[PDB]
Amino acid sequence: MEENTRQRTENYISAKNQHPAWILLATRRAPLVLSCLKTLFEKSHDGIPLEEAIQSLSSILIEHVSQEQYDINQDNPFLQASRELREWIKRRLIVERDGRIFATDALEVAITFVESLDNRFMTSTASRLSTVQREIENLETRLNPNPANRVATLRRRISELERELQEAEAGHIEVLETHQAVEHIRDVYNLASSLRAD
Amino acid sequence: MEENTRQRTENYISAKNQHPAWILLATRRAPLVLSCLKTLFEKSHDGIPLEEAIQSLSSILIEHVSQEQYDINQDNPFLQASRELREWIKRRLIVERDGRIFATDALEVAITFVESLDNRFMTSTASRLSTVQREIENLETRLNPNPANRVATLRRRISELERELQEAEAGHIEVLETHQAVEHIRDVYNLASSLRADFRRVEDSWREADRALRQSIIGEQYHRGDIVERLLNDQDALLNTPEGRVFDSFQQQLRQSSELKAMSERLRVILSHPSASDALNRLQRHDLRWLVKRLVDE
DNA sequence: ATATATATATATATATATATATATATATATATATATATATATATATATATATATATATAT
DNA sequence: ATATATATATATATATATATATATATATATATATATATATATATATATATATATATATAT
Repeated sequence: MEENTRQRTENYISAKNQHPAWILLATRRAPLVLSCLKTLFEKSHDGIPLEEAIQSLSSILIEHVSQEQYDINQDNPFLQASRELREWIKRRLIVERDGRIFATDALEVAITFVESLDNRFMTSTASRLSTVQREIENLETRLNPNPANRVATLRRRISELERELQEAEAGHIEVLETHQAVEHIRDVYNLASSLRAD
Repeated sequence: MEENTRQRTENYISAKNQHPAWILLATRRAPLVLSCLKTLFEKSHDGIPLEEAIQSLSSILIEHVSQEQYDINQDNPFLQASRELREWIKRRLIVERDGRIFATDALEVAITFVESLDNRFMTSTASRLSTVQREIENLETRLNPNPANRVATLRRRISELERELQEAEAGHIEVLETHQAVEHIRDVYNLASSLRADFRRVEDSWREADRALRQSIIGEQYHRGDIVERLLNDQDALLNTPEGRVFDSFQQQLRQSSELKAMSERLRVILSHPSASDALNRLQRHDLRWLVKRLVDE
């Protein structure tokens, strides 16, 4: 839609003022908050019982008391956790239901951002340009409904598989080096761990 | 490495100060800048000739004088473009080479951020689960080198495909509903349109493994081994494995043109399907249409 | 063919005018922290009502 | 020939009153970033004149 060229600036001016992720990234405290939350949910994402969350957050805050650059104090770590773990809830980064906290989407996106700043896994890899190849093949063979084309493509595919089986039975095994196994494992992780994002 | 638990806060404190994206998002004018920049490159990612870029950005600035709350200049939008397109170069959002600007990775990530706030494409879907199912099937069959297991897997797979062929020769063929076609089209877009995301960081890695070489050739004011050891070897003197060795094997996939032609033709056919135009808007149906060409010519 | 005239272009000097880069000051706006005030929650002692359990008294 | 309906005593549940700590809300002061504006110099482009080298023509 051509009117997007004008609507887009309004959309962004609204987002930069409202969405929890962007507001969080804009503050002067974003790095500490993001590190704390990532550390909290990093080890096991199933929802976190509130008392265990308080324990973990209080333990983590102790390892940052030396950061006087943000006035981190020492009086009572547990009370400080009790305060800010709800300061975040009122900011809609985390939401507590059924006694457990969770990370709303407005934090899923933000953590997807900072962690992808420097050392994100490669997407421009041989594995991805094989996966899209095969997926394109499958989608094409599934959309066009002509049965003759379906039977022809199934015949060619099964004949190719027969060739592969004939060569495999002959002992012509071929396997990935480490150089390629690393890449394929990284790819299949970068696909699998995306299912949970929604 | 569990010392990451402490290293991480230092990493983030440094990143929030330096990395161009995270500096951009925190300014009081990020929305305007991102809306302009996206629009510039929205229609072509091959880079923009500088004069055409000036023209387009100057027209867009006029299109957004509705935000003249920031005193957007009404006198000479071409001069204002000359100023903004250079401010964005000294801030490392864009870089001009060979007379054409480009978007560095530090802007690729930032644009990936805002345009995923509101209405990002769905990931948790039927198609994604099917694709990871099959990929997990394929990767496992390729690691354990036992040939008996391989031949057994090929036999079971070919017998399973025999069922499908037998049922296809008959009239029990079935195809995707409208919504499932929409979903698979969206998924195969969300995979393919990510291949392009790393070129402008491979180049950054190479332009960083070179400085870390001439900063040692000049620090070795007394030594020769670290030069002859490289030059006598015909191997790439600027070799940078951590990204160079991945990207290179991807070239040994692109230059197998026989498969690329099949990919291009299949993409030609899919986009003609009735359901395509409902799953993807106009711009998406342009980018996804030109994939092979704009990959080879990048 | 080699060297000599006669155009043509090229290169440098000088000057005018415009735009950019740099540095700094100051203003303004914005975000964050602290100070103050008031309401809410938990704990303790005492009194009051209700329920539970036990003891004798009963037309079943 | 058996429990049933009652009073007695015990135990617990519920409400009142007060002390104490903590949370929420409001308002003020401070620091940070941005924007503009000022001031200066540099850099770039253009106009005119001069001097050099090159290119082409006629005679030798």
